Amino acid sequence: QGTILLDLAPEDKEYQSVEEEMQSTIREHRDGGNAGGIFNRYNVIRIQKVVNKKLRERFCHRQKEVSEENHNHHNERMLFHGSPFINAIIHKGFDERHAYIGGMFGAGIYFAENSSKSNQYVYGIGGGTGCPTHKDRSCYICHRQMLFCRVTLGKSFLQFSTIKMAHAPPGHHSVIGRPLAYAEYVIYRGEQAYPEYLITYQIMKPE
Ligand SMILES: [Zn+2]
Repeated sequence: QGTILLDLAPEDKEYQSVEEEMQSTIREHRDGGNAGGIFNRYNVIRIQKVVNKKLRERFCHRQKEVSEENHNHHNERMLFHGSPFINAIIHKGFDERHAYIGGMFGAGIYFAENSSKSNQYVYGIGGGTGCPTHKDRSCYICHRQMLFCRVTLGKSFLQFSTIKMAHAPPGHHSVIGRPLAYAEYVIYRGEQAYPEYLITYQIMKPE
């Protein structure tokens, strides 16, 4: 009835692939490192595949609906996600009723093609107050977690603005904020993402 976490072995292609996506999509942030910390590399502690029958059924069911509405293309992408909700997501799935980033009049679940972007939201908006233990947004000690996710984008609506909506526009299934400094991918239904890989990691302190 629950989630099985399967550990990948570091010598497997699949683990190496996930780390490669993670390490290589790091970019400099306009922050100067304030929200996510100062680093140019991660220390990857563990990578786990999340398996949950119920999460998978909801994802696959929505994926078929999107294909039908999108000339038989679900338009799936692998994308990164960071939020303080990681533990609830791997057990309960993504839930849009948490409007982590939007607000009390905002909506949408955010993903990034750049892992360093997702890492800014691991402790909250603007990096919250940092790690629970040390209250350090730039903690090199505490193990952080993020997700590398299957995301059903369907027909994406592209925008280039400091604006954001509370649903996808007519005909569409996701919203892309284009560079902004980096791209952001927004979906408005939780069943449009599956939390494939759970990455446990530290940011590294430069020498
Ligand atoms: Zn800490």
